[PDB]
Amino acid sequence: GLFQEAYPITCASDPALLRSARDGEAHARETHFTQYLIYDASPLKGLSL
Amino acid sequence: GLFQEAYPITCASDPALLRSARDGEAHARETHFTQYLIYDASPLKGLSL
Amino acid sequence: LVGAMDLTFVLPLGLFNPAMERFAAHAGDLVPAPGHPEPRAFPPRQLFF
Amino acid sequence: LVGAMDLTFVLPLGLFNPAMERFAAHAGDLVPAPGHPEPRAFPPRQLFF
Repeated sequence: GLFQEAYPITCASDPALLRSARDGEAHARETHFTQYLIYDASPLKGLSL
Repeated sequence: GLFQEAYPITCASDPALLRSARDGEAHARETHFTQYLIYDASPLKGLSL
Repeated sequence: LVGAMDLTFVLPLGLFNPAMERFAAHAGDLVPAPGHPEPRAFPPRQLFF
Repeated sequence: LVGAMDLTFVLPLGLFNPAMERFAAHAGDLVPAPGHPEPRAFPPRQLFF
């Protein structure tokens, strides 16, 4: 309510994209033919749960 | 009984996935054309036998 | 000294790849069985998280 | 103090992967000899462990 902001999470359009974006974004398949992916950018990134 | 649960083990539809299933869930082929793997999820994870 | 951090989250759903990012990053990858349409070529409606 | 524990297990047979997940991770892999039918695109009837 202060920044009037929000954050994404780890989400994508395919399970194929969800698999290779696992262990982090060192090799994140961020985009593909029509598909896409969002790596989590958040105060909650880097944590477990 | 108290949780009403069961556990999946390291299993896969073909041996061709089960060879990739060694050394953990780092790089195992979770699926293929129609062929599919289930990695372990158990109290037995981390253990040898 | 325990409490709540409330964070709203944003997920774009069913949007579409822009005109630049429609590549594959390698030739042979995310390929179907040879009698199959490769469903990654149409606009996605699914979402995974 | 040397005790006991039981676990219950779930294993799938004969199921079919959903259409978004029928992909392969790479194109050139799990290929037979060049005159052979590619039986990997068939309904799986086995499970190994």
